[PDB]
Amino acid sequence: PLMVKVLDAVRGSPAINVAVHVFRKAADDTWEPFASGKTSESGELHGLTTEEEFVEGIYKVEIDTKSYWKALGISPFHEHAEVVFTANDSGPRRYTIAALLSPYSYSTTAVVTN
Amino acid sequence: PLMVKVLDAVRGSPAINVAVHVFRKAADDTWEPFASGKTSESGELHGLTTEEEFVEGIYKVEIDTKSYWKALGISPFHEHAEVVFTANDSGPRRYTIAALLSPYSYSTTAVVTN
Amino acid sequence: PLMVKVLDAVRGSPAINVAVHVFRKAADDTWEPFASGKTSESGELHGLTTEEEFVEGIYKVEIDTKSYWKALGISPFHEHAEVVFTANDSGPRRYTIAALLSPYSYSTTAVVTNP
Amino acid sequence: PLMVKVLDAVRGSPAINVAVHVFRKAADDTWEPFASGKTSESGELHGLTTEEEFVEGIYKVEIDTKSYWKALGISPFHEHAEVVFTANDSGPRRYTIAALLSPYSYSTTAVVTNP
Ligand SMILES: Oc1c(Br)cc(Oc2ccccc2)cc1Br
Ligand SMILES: Oc1c(Br)cc(Oc2ccccc2)cc1Br
Repeated sequence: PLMVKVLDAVRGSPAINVAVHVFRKAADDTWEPFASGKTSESGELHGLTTEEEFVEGIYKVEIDTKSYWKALGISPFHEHAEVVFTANDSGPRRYTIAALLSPYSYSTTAVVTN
Repeated sequence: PLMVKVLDAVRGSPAINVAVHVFRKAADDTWEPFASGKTSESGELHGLTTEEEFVEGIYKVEIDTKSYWKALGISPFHEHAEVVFTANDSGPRRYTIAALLSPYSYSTTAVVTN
Repeated sequence: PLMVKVLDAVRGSPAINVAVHVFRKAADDTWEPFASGKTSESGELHGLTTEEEFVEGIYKVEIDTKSYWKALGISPFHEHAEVVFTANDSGPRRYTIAALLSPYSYSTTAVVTNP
Repeated sequence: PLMVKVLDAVRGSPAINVAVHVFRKAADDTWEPFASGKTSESGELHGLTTEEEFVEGIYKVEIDTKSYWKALGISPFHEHAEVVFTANDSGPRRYTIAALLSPYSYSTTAVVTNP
């Protein structure tokens, strides 16, 4: 039900081998590790979770943008990019979290479909 | 070699049934019609052209954002969104032109891969 | 009543010395040149027009993004960024057209206020 | 030396009365509260800090986008928009953190200048 896609606005390409960590907010308000991976050659990260595991809750998707830029020899502004949202059962079932990266900027959108 | 994808930042969804017109710049500097279609349920428009037809040149992709918003009962700022670029044979072969739409704003990126 | 602001997303700075050409759609559907200038050290372009001159119409603000990236010796994707909109059709408004630039991407937004 | 500016992409206006909380990473890796305020009628938040107070560190600027969309009675996707960055590590700089907001999307950029 959850896919993360990362794009590079400098080279006009997927952002490949970018580390992505997903956390679920626990009852004590701390962020607990949920799922993680690295984006593929298409800039996409599939198979993070299952419908069964992805219960309603607040999730954080952290994208390691700083390591991405450093590997390209480019000095970036952000330590990482966060995307924090509520999964809701009465909305559509599938969530794509997309991020478009520049050294000093990023944009993020959610594409939520049934 | 060319795909157009349109997303709606208000509803967090593909932008469906959006008209898209592609033009190639002619030798006299006018824009000649090249290809067109409407985005599908996925917000994507495939099959606009073929490798054979898509020679190097300056192309314009016009996205009918105004009709999109009006159909949703929302008053938009832009008459349309243009994306104007050079197709180059010595870059990667496949071009995705993506646009993310808001009533008073849009962003566009190119994802160019081999 | 019309201001254009351009930012550089690679450098995290104003985009300085960016050429901007404004056109207005004429009675015969052609784009007539309306005003032009370059962004300053703040990435802003002021003084393009006056409240008297800036009548109702369809305007195109062409931002010469290719010349900017290339004048910096970078090879960008877009020829330019065009922002096309109806203005002043419920009476005079003030418009800021903002653009944030990357070699293969740009974002634009409008801030519209009523004086 | 720190300014936060927030714009509304749905209305084409400044995003007014947006709550912003700034944190600084402490020696024990926790986020310590640093400064907070709300955007004005121009969508700008000035006066958060001083050049003396704003030392080297890792800062998080949390923009309370959910409260903004909901205080307007809209149901948005994000809880907030967080912008996390190292500041002043080559000496004092001025930072503008800009955010452009839509119910299911936001963009952020930094403008960093050397006084
Ligand atoms: O498949 C996609 C998606 Br979804 C978004 C996209 O563009 C953006 C991603 C993040 C923020 C803004 C635009 C490009 C492609 Br190709
Ligand atoms: O003064 C500004 C700034 Br700074 C950014 C701006 O546009 C953007 C803000 C955040 C993310 C992308 C673009 C518009 C205006 Br008027």
